[PDB]
Amino acid sequence: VYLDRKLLTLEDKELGSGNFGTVKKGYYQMKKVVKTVAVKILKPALKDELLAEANVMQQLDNPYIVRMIGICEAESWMLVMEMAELGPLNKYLQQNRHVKDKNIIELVHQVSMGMKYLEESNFVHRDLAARNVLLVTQHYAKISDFGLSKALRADENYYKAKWPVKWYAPECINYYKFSSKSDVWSFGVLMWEAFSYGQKPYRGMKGSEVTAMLEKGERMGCPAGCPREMYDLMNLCWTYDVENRPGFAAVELRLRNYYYDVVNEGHH
Ligand SMILES: COc1cc(Nc2ncc(F)c(Nc3ccc4c(n3)NC(=O)C(C)(C)O4)n2)cc(OC)c1OC
Repeated sequence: VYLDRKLLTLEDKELGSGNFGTVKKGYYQMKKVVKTVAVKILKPALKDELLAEANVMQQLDNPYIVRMIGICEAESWMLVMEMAELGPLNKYLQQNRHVKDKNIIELVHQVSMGMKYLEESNFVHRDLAARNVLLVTQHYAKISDFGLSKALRADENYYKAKWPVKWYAPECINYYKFSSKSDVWSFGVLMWEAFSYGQKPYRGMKGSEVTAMLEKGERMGCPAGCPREMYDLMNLCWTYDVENRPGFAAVELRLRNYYYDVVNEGHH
């Protein structure tokens, strides 16, 4: 998990900013090859957040989840991860409005596979949104930003807690309870975003207005050109009662089946 600072090269080209510090592009010398990396570089709390994030990613091993290369203490604390070259899913779709329907289904299904793995691993993401799905290629998506993520206790299926309200299930808002099912709810908002080509959900509404809207049984409308089968899945993800809402196993299967229908139809 601990990396050799001299084996790491940093570019001055920035990928993002925040109170934590900056994320920059770089290269790390592996056993024989050079690997392109994204490096989170810190500006006590911030450090322990970083180490907790690192410790979560250290446990995870999946094609559809950004990999950690390791960590590094030097000028600042550094978290070195594999680079997703195409950037965040929302910005991508905003900038490429001609991405096809089969292709969006393919990506969101890839996210359901990453999330199925995380459910199986008993981790809650807690920040699953299109901004946190990074593209390796136009046909290869990975889940990132595990800064809010939690390993679940062996005896509990939920974690008890500024919040991204628009992606949050009622039980999170009302009882501060975050489970894989509440991640499923975010996945539904994430789906809406992807079929809206990266538009913010609940446009023009404040967090409390959204809460009031959902409480009243109201949901976001079908995005233009979204297949009814995919909008149905969004709504199913938006099931108020945690206990009736599907888990990622069922969600991923629904998406898998439908993608193969669209893959089949294309050939016909
Ligand atoms: C090539 O263009 C881009 C590429 C990437 N690739 C990429 N791969 C793996 C990663 F771990 C990674 N991490 C990362 C990067 C930046 C960040 C954050 N994380 N976190 C943040 O809170 C904000 C969002 C503040 O800045 N980025 C991300 C882009 O934005 C996330 C982007 O657009 C600039």
